Amino acid sequence: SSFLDALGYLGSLIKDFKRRRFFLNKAHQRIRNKLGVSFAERRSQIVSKYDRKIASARKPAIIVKLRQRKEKALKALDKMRVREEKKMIREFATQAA
Repeated sequence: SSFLDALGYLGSLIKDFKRRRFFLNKAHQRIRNKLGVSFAERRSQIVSKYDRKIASARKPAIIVKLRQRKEKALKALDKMRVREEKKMIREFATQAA
């Protein structure tokens, strides 16, 4: 009987399990939302910055170099996005482990 009425301790402990998991999930989830919004705004900023010059360039070398610089910036930010997302998945998996 000492064990049996000590067996109830499962309920609180499993509640702590599922609850703390909910805690970790929402923490990672807001991390993901924040970083995704970060990437989207970085894109919008860079594309607007380059399109302001693209709108009135009308010179082949200038417009082509502006497009090259914009594409390079987008490629760098894109590498950032992909490495971030893969490492975020790996991070959340490490958390769960």
